[PDB]
Amino acid sequence: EVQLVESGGGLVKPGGSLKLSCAASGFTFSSYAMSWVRQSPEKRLEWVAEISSGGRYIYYSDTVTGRFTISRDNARNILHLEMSSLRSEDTAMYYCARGEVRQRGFDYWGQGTTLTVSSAKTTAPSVYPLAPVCGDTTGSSVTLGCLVKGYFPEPVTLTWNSGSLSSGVHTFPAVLQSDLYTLSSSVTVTSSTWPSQSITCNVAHPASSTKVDKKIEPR
Amino acid sequence: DERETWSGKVDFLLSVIGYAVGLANVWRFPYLCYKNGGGAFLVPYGIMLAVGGIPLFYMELALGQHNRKGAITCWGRLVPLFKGIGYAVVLISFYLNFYYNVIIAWSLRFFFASFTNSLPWTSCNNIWNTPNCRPFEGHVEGFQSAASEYFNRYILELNRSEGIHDLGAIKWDMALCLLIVYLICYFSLWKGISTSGKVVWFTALFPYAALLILLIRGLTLPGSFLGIQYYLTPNFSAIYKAEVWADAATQVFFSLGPGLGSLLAYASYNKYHNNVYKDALLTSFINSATSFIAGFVIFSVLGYMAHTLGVRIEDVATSGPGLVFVVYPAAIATMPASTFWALIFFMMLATLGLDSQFGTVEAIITALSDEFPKIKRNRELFVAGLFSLYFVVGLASCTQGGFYFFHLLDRYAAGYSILVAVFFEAIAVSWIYGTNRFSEDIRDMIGFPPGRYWQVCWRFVAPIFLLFITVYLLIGYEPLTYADYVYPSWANALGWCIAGSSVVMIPAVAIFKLLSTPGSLRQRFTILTTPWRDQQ
Amino acid sequence: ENVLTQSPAIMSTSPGEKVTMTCRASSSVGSSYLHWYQQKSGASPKLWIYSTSNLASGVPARFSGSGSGTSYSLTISSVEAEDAATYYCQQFSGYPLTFGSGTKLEMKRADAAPTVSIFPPSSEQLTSGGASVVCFLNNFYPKDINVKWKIDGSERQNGVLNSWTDQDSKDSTYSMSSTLTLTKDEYERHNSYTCEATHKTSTSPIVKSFNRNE
Ligand SMILES: CC(C)CCC[C@@H](C)[C@H]1CC[C@H]2[C@@H]3CC=C4C[C@@H](OC(=O)CCC(=O)O)CC[C@]4(C)[C@H]3CC[C@]12C
Ligand SMILES: CC(C)CCC[C@@H](C)[C@H]1CC[C@H]2[C@@H]3CC=C4C[C@@H](O)CC[C@]4(C)[C@H]3CC[C@]12C
Ligand SMILES: [Cl-]
Ligand code: NA
Ligand code: NA
Repeated sequence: EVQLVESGGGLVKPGGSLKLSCAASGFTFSSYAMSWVRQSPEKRLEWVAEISSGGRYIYYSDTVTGRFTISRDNARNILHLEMSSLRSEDTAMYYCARGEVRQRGFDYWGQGTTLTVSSAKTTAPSVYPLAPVCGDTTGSSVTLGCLVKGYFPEPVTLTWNSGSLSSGVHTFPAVLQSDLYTLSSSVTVTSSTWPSQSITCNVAHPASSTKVDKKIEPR
Repeated sequence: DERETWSGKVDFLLSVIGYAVGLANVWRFPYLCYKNGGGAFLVPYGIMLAVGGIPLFYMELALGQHNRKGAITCWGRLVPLFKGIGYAVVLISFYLNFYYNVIIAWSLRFFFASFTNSLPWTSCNNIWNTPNCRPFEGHVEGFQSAASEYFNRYILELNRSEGIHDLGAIKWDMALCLLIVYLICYFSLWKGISTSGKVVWFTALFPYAALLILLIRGLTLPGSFLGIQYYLTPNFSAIYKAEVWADAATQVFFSLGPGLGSLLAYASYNKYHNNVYKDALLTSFINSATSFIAGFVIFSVLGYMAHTLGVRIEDVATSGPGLVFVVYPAAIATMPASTFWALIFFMMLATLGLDSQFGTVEAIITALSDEFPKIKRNRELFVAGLFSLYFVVGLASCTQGGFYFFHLLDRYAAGYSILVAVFFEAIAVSWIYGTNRFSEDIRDMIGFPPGRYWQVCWRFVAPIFLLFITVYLLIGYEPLTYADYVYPSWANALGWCIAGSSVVMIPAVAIFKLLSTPGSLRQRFTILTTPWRDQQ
Repeated sequence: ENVLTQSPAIMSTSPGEKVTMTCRASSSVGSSYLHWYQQKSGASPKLWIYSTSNLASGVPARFSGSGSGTSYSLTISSVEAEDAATYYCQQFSGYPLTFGSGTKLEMKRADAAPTVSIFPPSSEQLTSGGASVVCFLNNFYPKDINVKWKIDGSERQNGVLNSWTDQDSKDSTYSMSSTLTLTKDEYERHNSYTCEATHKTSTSPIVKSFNRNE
């Protein structure tokens, strides 16, 4: 029925500008107030701006007032948020939330669109294979790894054997350390599976036209 | 801006419930039930109340609170092409008080005349009686009761007036009582809401005290239940008739008194986020609830007259000023401890009228204050000059033919004028302004949009409701005649001018405003149909 | 700004048990204006409870809400593993609209020792001036775990990158990757590298080590 997708997003230099958009579907968009509410990477939900059903009543937060501007296109059913004079404290996932009646809260939420704001530059990762130490005990279970170091920005997609290996896989979240992200994943497979059947980690970084396969081979 | 606000939400509730409940709650609603199928009359009365009355009542309270301005400003602030609606409405309220204050005066005269051991209106052997005097009400015209003769030969002296041309001498005892009414209103409205919302604590709450002590008194009389039978015995054959549906429709509309700028005035002083929806439903219910109770206060003793006094129910079940000024006092004259029931009854009438008149004259001063700031700054000076004009020409209602004057204005000056005004009120907010705009406005105030039921009522059934009422008022029209007196044709023509003078302000202002802004035609309507708030 | 704090910040609980979490406004809010939002890991929030106590469409009757004024609470009658999420209270009473600090709900579980795996830097990273030794500690409970890197017996503290995974939805365990990064030079000047895991499941640490020769 009702649906909300958020468009735009990406990374911007501090002081830059960007405009996000929310395509509303499955309901009469013109008779529902809309609102933008973000949450930072530290998972803090924070309401940004509300626009009335007719765009004639608009409220902002103190942290974005003047910089941000909200608008409606009830012809094509699009909710917009124009951001200017961006600071680093504005990097967050941005949610487009339907919420007319205040007493009944925010009915439906979008998927969210993500915004980054840094002076840091875009970097593609150098993905490494992680084979076990040389000539050790089988143990009926062997853990292979895949190191994805020094990229920017988020996100990256890591998957094993084109996504056919979804059991015994642990993809760890990326840690930002001095303007670079490092990520790692681990797969445990039975000793009769490797290296008899080869294992590969598929790293993809669309922010830098990156699509790298990497085989896990012993030494 | 920083507009004045009520010094308490109950001050607003009391002064609205006060304004809403009046003499049409006691001397019209119970008759209708009796005349139109007893308790079965509540079916069309309630449906007409839910789909036609409460919608219009709710709508004006929102526009008052949302636009934070008086009558003429709000409509100019809302749709400038129809800014004349504020003027016409204020003119109607300006006309009403020229005569409908005399009911509070007659009530104060009976109050003054009740400080006696035996009330005067009980005996047929006074200097003001005729040989045709009867102890109680009958059905032949030439023979009236002792209370009818007392009212029409001592208090009114209407027997000394040949008609509207013959106003005759001026009863100075009545001119004093009308002066007292305008004194009661002044030192309760000159300082504004500070005192208005507080003086109404007495005028709006007292009638419930009186209705209580008069309900236990009426329900414990010999023959009370017989009236409750007449008042409520259901005869569902009425519901089929169209006239009773219009009786229910027209009573529902006027008993809430919309389209008079008063609700628009009182609500404008509310906080912007007050739950005006909750206030509309609460106050409107208490209006009909007070009417439901009053019918027992009336028809209990109305049956007591048929039982112990031997009177046809048809000869005493009346409506209007006849019910409160001849028949009910005649029944009080017979019950033990008579003088007490008279005083609590007659100041029930006064406290019923004052709180209602408050809103009408308040609708004037708020609207005029919000438009002419040098009289917003001189309220106690301005409102001291308004009642001055009221007392001058109001001397016509104290002349020996003053009732002929009162009855003429009652049946012309404000009836039809307020129907076409609300009809343009209803379509200006629904079509020109837009339900989408109006719903979006009160969502900002109360947090939720009005239901689809509320705006489907504001958009389609509200004009049909007012059209239904106007059609039935015009269908049953006749030239004006009171008792055996037929008014001259020029007197009827005078009443239509009073009717048109207000409502002509809609097209006259619409004309004067249209050809006073530049541009093309469609380039001008978008000027006169863009609201003040939309253009900031 | 009506700041709303929530307690506890993160609570674990066994299935079948009951949980209560509170939401403390700094200024009184009307009952009809406080709402609750459940947000599962890697997903957008969802309206869970509106007007203190009214359940949204879909949320089961084992959830309930109560409170008034400055103190509010969310309660789950009998917790299930499908309720492992973060719960946010929100006030719609006045602008600015504000969301609570959030209460993370996790599932209690029997303890579990971590399976430690050490990895030397691959030959690809070694060509460039780089050398990162990675240590995996997978499928353990509770979440707290500690690592020490020993380079030839003497612990090395600086230059590591730790990452904790979310609580698994199968075995409800955790997993932590630690990555010590060296230059190719200072790496090739040391022969034995060690990764010790100090967990609650053992007095002594589960140590894994290797030598740059093999
Ligand atoms: C004679 C006296 C003593 C009693 C008169 C009865 C009225 C007071 C009752 C009877 C029918 C009731 C009405 C029936 C229907 C409605 C529609 C109803 O609309 C809704 O259900 C809410 C819509 C929404 O916002 O979602 C609001 C109450 C209302 C106006 C009620 C208001 C009070 C009414 C007029
Ligand atoms: C006539 C007898 C039998 C019953 C009369 C009913 C009276 C007692 C009822 C009906 C309307 C009521 C009032 C309606 C509204 C309000 C405003 C509210 O915010 C405070 C109480 C107050 C002022 C109520 C006091 C009691 C009240 C006056
Ligand atoms: Cl009524
Ligand atoms: Na009244
Ligand atoms: Na009335």
